[PDB]
Amino acid sequence: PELPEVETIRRTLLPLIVGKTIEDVRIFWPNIIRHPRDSEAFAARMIGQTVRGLERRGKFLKFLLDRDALISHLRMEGRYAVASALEPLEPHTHVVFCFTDGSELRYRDVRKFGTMHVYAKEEADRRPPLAELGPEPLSPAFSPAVLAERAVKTKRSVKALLLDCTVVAGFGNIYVDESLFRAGILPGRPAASLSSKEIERLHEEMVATIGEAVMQHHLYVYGRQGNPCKRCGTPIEKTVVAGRGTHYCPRCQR
DNA sequence: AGGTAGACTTGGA
DNA sequence: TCCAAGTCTACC
Ligand SMILES: [Zn+2]
Repeated sequence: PELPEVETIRRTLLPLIVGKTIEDVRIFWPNIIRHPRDSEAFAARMIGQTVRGLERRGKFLKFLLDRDALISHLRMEGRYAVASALEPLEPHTHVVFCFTDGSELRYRDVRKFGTMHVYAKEEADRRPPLAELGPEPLSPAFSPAVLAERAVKTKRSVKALLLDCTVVAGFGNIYVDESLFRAGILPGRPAASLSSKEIERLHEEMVATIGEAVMQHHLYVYGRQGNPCKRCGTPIEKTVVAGRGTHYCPRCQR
């Protein structure tokens, strides 16, 4: 899920787990756990702790327990579910948090591509993967000035810049190409080649692209190669930029 | 030492 | 055979 969806998940999941106490943690794929290194340590430390809160930082969810914080990333195909321990698990379930009330918080992922890290609460923010995370795109902390500073300072493409989690949090391949199209900027453009007016415009479309998503479908370019541009009719093209598939309209973007 | 490549994972083109 | 995805860690 994208940032707006992770926020919806945060809001939806919280009341379903707040106040519950962990009685067991079952792990069917140890490598999902990145910290501590031993998945058995991860499981052991969480038992006995009660869920007190749930926050979001970019696309990461931060589950707040008594002493610890669980940092989890679903990436694109991961998903959570709260259900009864009495029912069979869904296919591809990799980690299950069992509560004392017989309910469970479950992480499933056909791609088995998610990650989890646990640290004492006070340390979470200064350790990977939250360390270095850029400002929230819908916050005052993400401004044209911030964007310009990073832009006129690197030799990378504007796309490579926007994909950088340390620049601003939350922009993956899709919102990057969409934002660039809406700002009228070619993705292969050097970040430094951007004029002041362009930076300002890009900041604006990034915020809109992020906010509009949540308080395919509605896509201008991503995955639409060979189809007419919805604004000018020119066929959308696809190329490789910053090592990623990149979609853009050669007429609308310059 | 910014910046790029590798590693992670596996259903499908 | 190889691409997709997001974000780390490994090194020119
Ligand atoms: Zn166009």
